[PDB]
Amino acid sequence: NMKKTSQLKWALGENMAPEKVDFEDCKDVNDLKQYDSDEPEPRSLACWIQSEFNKACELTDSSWVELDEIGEDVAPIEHIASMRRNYFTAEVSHCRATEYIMKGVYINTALLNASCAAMDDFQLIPMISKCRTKEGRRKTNLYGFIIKGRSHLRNDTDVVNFVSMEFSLTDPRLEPHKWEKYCVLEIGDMLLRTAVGQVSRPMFLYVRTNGTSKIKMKWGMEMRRCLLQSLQQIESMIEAESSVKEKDLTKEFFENKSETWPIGESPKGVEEGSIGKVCRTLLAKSVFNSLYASPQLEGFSAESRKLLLIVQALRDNLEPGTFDLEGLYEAIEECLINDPWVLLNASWFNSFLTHALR
Amino acid sequence: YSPTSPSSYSPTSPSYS
Amino acid sequence: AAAAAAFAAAAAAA
Amino acid sequence: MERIKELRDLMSQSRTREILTKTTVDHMAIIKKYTSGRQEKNPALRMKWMMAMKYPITADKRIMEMIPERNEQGQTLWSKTNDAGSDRVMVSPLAVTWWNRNGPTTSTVHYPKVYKTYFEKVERLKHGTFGPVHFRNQVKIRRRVDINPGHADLSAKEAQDVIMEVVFPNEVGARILTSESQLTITKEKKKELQDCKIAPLMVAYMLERELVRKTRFLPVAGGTSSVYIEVLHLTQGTCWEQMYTPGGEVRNDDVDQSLIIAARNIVRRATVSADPLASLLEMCHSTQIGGVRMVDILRQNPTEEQAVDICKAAMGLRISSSFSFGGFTFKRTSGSSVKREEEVLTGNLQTLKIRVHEGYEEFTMVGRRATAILRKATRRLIQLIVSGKDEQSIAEAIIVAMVFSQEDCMIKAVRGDLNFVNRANQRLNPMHQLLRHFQKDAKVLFQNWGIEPIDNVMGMIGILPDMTPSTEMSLRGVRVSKMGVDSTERVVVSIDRFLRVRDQRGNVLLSPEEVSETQGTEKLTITYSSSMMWEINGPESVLVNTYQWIIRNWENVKIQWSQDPTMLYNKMEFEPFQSLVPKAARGQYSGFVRVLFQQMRDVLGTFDTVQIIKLLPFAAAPPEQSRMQFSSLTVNVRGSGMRIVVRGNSPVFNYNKATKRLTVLGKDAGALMEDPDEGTAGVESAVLRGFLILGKENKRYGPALSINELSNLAKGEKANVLIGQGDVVLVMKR
Amino acid sequence: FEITGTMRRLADQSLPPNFSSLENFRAYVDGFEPNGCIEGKLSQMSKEVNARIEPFLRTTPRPLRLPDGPPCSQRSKFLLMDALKLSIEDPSHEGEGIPLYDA
Amino acid sequence: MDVNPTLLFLKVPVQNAISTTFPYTGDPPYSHGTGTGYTMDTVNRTHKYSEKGKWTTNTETGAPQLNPIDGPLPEDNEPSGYAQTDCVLEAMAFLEESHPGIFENSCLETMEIVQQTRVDKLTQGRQTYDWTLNRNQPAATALANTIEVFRSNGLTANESGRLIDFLKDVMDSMDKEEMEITTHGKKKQRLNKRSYLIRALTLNTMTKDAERGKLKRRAIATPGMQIRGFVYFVEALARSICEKLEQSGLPVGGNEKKAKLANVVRKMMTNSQDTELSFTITGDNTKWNENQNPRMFLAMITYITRNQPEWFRNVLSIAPIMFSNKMARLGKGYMFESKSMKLRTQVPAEMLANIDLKYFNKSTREKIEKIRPLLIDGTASLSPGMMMGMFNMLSTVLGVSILNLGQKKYTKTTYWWDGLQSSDDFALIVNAPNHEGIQAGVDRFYRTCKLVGINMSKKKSYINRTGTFEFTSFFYRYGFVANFSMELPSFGVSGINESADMSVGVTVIKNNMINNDLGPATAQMALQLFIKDYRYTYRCHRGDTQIQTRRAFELKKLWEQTRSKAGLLVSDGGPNLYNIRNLHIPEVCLKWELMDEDYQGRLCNPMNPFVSHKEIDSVNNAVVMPAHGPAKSMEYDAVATTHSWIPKRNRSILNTSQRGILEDEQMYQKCCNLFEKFFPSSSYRRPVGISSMVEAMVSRARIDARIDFESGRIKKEEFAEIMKICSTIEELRRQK
RNA sequence: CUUCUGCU
RNA sequence: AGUAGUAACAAGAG
Ligand SMILES: *O[C@H]1[C@@H](OC)[C@H](n2cnc3c(=O)[nH]c(N)nc32)O[C@@H]1COP(=O)(O)OP(=O)(O)OP(=O)(O)OC[C@H]1O[C@@H]([n+]2cn(C)c3c(=O)[nH]c(N)nc32)[C@H](O)[C@@H]1O
Repeated sequence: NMKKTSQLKWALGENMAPEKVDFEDCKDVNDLKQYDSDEPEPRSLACWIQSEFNKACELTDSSWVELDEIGEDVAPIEHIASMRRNYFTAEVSHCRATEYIMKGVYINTALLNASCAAMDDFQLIPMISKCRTKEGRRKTNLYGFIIKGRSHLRNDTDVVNFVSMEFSLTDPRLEPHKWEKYCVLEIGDMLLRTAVGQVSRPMFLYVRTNGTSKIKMKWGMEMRRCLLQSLQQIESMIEAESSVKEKDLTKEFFENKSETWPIGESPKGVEEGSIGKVCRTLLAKSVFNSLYASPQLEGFSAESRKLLLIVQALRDNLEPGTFDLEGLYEAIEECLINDPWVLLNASWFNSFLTHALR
Repeated sequence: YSPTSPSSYSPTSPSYS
Repeated sequence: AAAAAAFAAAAAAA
Repeated sequence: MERIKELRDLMSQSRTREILTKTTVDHMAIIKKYTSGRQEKNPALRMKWMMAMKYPITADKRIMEMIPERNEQGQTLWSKTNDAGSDRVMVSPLAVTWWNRNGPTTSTVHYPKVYKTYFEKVERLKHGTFGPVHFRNQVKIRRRVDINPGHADLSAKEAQDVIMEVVFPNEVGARILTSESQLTITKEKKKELQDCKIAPLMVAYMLERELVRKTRFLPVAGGTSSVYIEVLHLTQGTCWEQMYTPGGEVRNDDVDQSLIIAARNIVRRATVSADPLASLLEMCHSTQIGGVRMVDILRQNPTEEQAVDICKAAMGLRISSSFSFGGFTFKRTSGSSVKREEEVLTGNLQTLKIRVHEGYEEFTMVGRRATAILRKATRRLIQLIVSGKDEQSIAEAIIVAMVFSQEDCMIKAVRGDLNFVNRANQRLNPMHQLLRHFQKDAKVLFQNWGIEPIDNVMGMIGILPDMTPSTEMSLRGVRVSKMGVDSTERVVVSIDRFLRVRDQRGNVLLSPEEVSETQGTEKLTITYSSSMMWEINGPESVLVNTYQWIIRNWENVKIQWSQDPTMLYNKMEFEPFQSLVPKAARGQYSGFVRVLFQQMRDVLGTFDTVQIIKLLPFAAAPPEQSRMQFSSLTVNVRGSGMRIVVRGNSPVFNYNKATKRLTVLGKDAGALMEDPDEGTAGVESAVLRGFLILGKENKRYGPALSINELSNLAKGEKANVLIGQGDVVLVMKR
Repeated sequence: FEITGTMRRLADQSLPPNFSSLENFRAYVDGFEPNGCIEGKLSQMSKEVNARIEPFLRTTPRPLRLPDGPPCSQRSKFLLMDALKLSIEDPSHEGEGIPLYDA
Repeated sequence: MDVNPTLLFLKVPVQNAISTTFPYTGDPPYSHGTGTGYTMDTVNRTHKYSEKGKWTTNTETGAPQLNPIDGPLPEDNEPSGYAQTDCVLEAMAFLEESHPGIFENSCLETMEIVQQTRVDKLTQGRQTYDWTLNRNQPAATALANTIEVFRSNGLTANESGRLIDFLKDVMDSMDKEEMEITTHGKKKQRLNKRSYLIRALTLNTMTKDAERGKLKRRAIATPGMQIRGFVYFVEALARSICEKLEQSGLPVGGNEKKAKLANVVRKMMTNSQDTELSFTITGDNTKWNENQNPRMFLAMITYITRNQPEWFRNVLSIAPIMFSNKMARLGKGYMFESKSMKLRTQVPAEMLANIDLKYFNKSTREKIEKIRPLLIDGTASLSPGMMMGMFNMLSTVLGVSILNLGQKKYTKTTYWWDGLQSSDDFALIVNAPNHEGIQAGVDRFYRTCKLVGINMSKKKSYINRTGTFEFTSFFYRYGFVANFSMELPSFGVSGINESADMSVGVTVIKNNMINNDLGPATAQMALQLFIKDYRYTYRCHRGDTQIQTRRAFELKKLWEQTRSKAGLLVSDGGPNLYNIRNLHIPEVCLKWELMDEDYQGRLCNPMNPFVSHKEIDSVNNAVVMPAHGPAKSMEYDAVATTHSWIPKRNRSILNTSQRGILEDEQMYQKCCNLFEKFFPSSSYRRPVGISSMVEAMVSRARIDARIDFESGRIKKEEFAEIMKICSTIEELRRQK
């Protein structure tokens, strides 16, 4: 538990809620007004989100998902499923997005347990994640600390505030709008090694006062579902071709890399990645949906799905016709307000429209 | 099998020497 | 001379 | 005894006394669920949140005397606090773990007997056999399948009667067991449930599970029996099939039904072959039903069926020449008939397409409680002599005979709410629906059938609509015999090359034409072990696999079609598809497609890969020249005529140009490789027999024309024709 | 099962505007027979209420208009790409598993 | 190298990859605060969409009412509720002609239902507005409270146990001059006839929490106990009718629904002429509930019940009559704050009719100003439209009638149409010789819908060539596509109990493999992830693990004591033995052959205190709410084990005025649980009888005591004591 | 103050 | 402050 000092009592928003009294007791107050209900402040897109997504689809050595062993395989189908699963696990365990999944799940699990247990006390929660290096040695990494506040969470939408401190090697002034809510302090001269010999890049601690809800914590600790949404889709893409060729196409798609899908764009034009890159990209998309989930994402997803279906019908020479196209565009555009993930998704949709009609 | 893709001191997982 | 009826899928009348 | 003491104590309290006195037993069902706790609208979060608190579980107050308040580590196992709204105390999961660790143990020999439904699964999985896994283009159709087979000789009521009698013998009520099966099951369960302390509610629930039949709509591809549906997830996949043979014994009815479905599919496929007898022998020797070769099953299972008997004759076994209808075994003693679909209107205004049989025929019906001699003509009962043991049996036999007659007077007798399509909108068998409806209520049918005078004959007594026998009047062509009617016997027969079974005197007993055309589903999975592993599959699978084979072998099929199309057409890979094309239109479609391919070859260029892939299966049958022009080709699929459009894409057969992929009935069939020789260059040349599609209309050569009207053109002239989905195009007659 | 009293007044009030009694409306419905009311009303209805089908061509859909306000900022509960992890190559100390010890 | 997952659609067809477009891995958008704003907005929108109707004032409730029926025809594509009665009646008549005897047979069945339906059936469902407390209560509690109130007021006809008698009692109560209710200090309150009527026709309103695919939140409504009685019969009739309609895909569910839709669409595509161009229209109807007027349902009920007995017509038509006079309760109210004084406060919705407008913002001020005329005793009159209408089946029937009207024999033109309709969603297939014919057919269908008030949402609808469409989130691409993202929320720990969770998790994996196209490798990984989540949620990690948890000691001791570790249940730290082979086998039976006899006996001990059994209707059954649709009952196979415990109940009512209700519940349980000790079949089958419980229990005790004595199960002294106690109980009941 | 509660 | 977004939370009832 952390001592309830003035700095923590301010950063954790203690006593900030106005005292609740019956209307007959304050009906005459001059400034008494209904709660503010204005629209969210609009914001434009930035390259940092796209850069972060690119990073999330990268390959690493630290494996983040060690799965408990299932019962022994007996049926030949079980042996084939195990052989495939191997490729899926090897491809998805080294993905950075899996690192985000493991760290996010641990943080939300720790926050929920501490919230239900120490309702009235500030708690220090280390952000510890476990991985396995290339040589197989098990390594334990610390990303920083979280100070959890008062957690009298009655409703499923109540908010618990917490101060998060994250070690980093990044100049906040270099890109300031990305860190508008953070207070970054230089805390050390880390002797990172590189190859020349050693670099003394300074450590930047991003101290920010964040907040999470009970429902948000519950959905956060279930972020492992992302591993299913991507892999199931990938399997559906594998099993379809296997049905067509009547042969197991796992080795052909992963090792031989005979088949490739359009997964990105560059100055030269659309870039095509193998099944591994597709799986990593779909996983990263699902992970970011979980991390940046919001009502705007739900609205834009539904409306853009309608537009995607219309464009698909057009591509299939189905002579699609609309009754009010501007109405649909307005519905899609009303959902692009503040969330960086939704703005990035809209930019991706614009790129897809550009590439799908030419 | 090695998950592989054609695409120092990583700010995420660096060395300390 | 009780005998069976092979396959059958019917119920009783009223 | 303490229950009376508790009741006295409750009576002592004023509020409890008032509640007990005012609330009737009838009112109990309402106050029993009178709670304040509202059903959780998000149980996952509430469970994840409550596991963190100290005491999330609720345990009976008795626990306080059965578990120490704290373990050896000092952790509190329970609390004196009382759960809100009950006497149950609030306890931690440590209490559950402690009980499982060093709580009071008891004998558990009763659990496998009470949970027989769950343990039988493990018992049959332990003895199950796994075959090779075959990757295929699985086509899973949604239909009702058995989840819990229950007891075949007990209905819902019978099951409950036994349940109640076994679990609550005192609370049974006025109900009484009235069947040998009910008595045997009750005796066995009572013997098995001796000194069972398990909660009676769980015993009743488990018995209900084991006895009451339960069905659910599932997407199945293999057998629909419960032994197969439970392992459906493991056996049938989206792109693979796992050969599995569940342990234990299999229901004889399931084997009989599966054998019937397999034999019908085999005969339907072998009928379109060049050597039907050789094809049938090979298929029968390669097919397996639930892991048992069909060759050795036909020698032990009679399953009298117009297809089973044929297969047996081919195998050399003696046949029965009998078919089961409405629980009666019919044996055709004399006469012959030919099937034909006819459209009729019932008494409830519904319209049906029934398979009417033409020709005079004479049958012997043998039933568990009746025996009759019947003589019928085309939609008319000539005579019927029943020898039922009981009046109820007489009524049942007469109703079956009237329905089998198909007389118009009976179709018009249909009244009330009768549906010929289930909730899933699938088309039911009209004869079975009529039989079920008339067995439920036969008063209207008897009233409207008709009455005729009786010729006084010794031993023959008439029967009237009110079921009372009469000597002067009787139902039209109906007599009752009190002396009995004679008897089952298997007669050796000879089968020719074309599956036409004949007796020792040469009279033709069975032919492939009388085999039922319904494409059903097998209770027990049927496995085929030939190169064409989908030879005896259902319609959708046959179509998808046929086009998939065409696409996979396209690099060779194109060469063969361009060089030696006559031999390619006779490829065996198209025979199963021909089984789905209507018999009447088979030759017309073959001749039409063969001419279309020849004209496409004559006209240089104009090669169309999609058109060849689409129309190739229709060229297999022998040609039959005609002047007819077909806008679409019909293929039978589970009683529905699917139309394949000659020009353009249709839901049945579609080619996506964007992805260059073929889909048949919504199932992907493969991608078409980019062919430099294609060069469509606008002109089609493969839509009309003897006519070339020039392209877009120009409003100069003519306003519009019909497909048949286009026959007026002599030669060389160009005109606009309305062909396809409202797409008028310019055409030239050679 | 008779409708009377307050129920009857409520029923009499919950009817189309040209009706004033439940029994009158029930009698009208019992004797009702179609006589082309739909065709007449469709003819009478204005011609501007229509579901005109505007074709969707390759040049019809434009790109989505994104907001023009200030640049968006990080809102994740934790750093994603800028995070630095301090780690122990192999946990071999006493108390391994407890987060405070490892931290 | 900017990666972009959307570009994947350049190769894979959108439908085949539709799962990718579902963000269901994130938390659903919940609603914060009160639903008063959404309810007032819904009322204002409902009255605005019918603003050209006739305004009247009810002679009973005294509240203004709006009658948009037979109003002006729509002069613009703006949503309009002016449905025409003649057009609705004509559509119903054509529906009857196309399916002769549908109404007669449906009425015959519905009638029988009415005769055989008991009062207990109202206990099914949840969150009913208990007019005796002005709060939402469980259906059973609201029903009991209403019954007790009626008995105290002289309405004693509901004792027959038939639902029709309770409806009759409701009618008599409506005619009652004054009503007496009890409150708790167990005070008594008197309600005048007008006030009773208003609180009897009142509908409570809340916000639809956890709804996906929508940005703006919405408000849902729950009716009272009086309305539910007639609504059940109306829905039963509509269901009986819909079962006979090919285009109505509402009554069916699950694979049965998909099968029906696939068959229907297939046949529709088939019978279509080869020379006729075909198109498919996909889209919802805008403001469906706000425009479905209850008077139209009354007209349809009257037409359907033609020639039926007058009592049947009255009982069926009572529901639309009450719904036409329905009043919506505004809700929790509003919340105000003072920043300068730094204090919060809440204004109940009942005060909005008299509160000053300076406290609200411009939007809420306008909403209050627009709803003030309709505000009566804290409830707003809501005669027009159907706020969260329970007439889903009736509305589906109306839509199907409009769909059926598109046959070539009714259009009398080259074009024709058919399709599918469920609630407010539909998929229309139009066949015409040419594009001009298709356009004419679409316009005619749209105009006919407007005629009936139904109005296609041009904003969220599109038309393409026949073959691909979307219906109720089911994407048809020459065949329904197996979407898996919709079932993702169903994965993970269900949260029922330590034993039901495992069986439900494996059952969910198995069902998804069977239905939603879950690959075997994905199924394996899913199973692994589920076991890991299960272990981390119930703190049931493996005994040999070094993980530290408050439950680690007991599990460690159990693991050391057991000889056969593989036999331990996963809930007891045992290893996981599941795989694709045995996802259908309950874990108790799966490990039975490996369990140690001592542990096996302890775990399955029937005298254990954790296991509790309610009515059989709630045995091995759980309520699961998927991503879309209402709650569904899932049946799972599980053995009665000490792990099948019950979680703690909410105690927030323990420090409120209504705490007495919970106490009463306890008393009732204390009596019902005792009855089970006298009549063992009380749970398996509903007991029947008019005698008081005490009389039945004492009689049964006397009979059992005699039978036990004669058989010798009890001694002479025990029998003498039993009867002595029985006589004392009889005397206690008489003494009072 | 202390008591009571995190869906009521 | 912060969460968050048409209205809440930033404890509540005694
Ligand atoms: O469940 C199916 C079938 O299994 C595939 C099952 N079944 C038949 N026989 C057995 C059996 O011996 N043992 C078991 N366990 N199951 C058996 O019965 C059901 C039949 O379903 P379905 O395929 O729909 O019936 P189908 O075969 O198509 O025709 P059905 O209506 O039952 O008629 C049976 C034979 O009677 C012939 N038939 C009818 N009529 C009116 C006449 C007639 O007037 N004259 C003549 N000569 N024949 C008639 C039918 O054509 C059919 O051959």
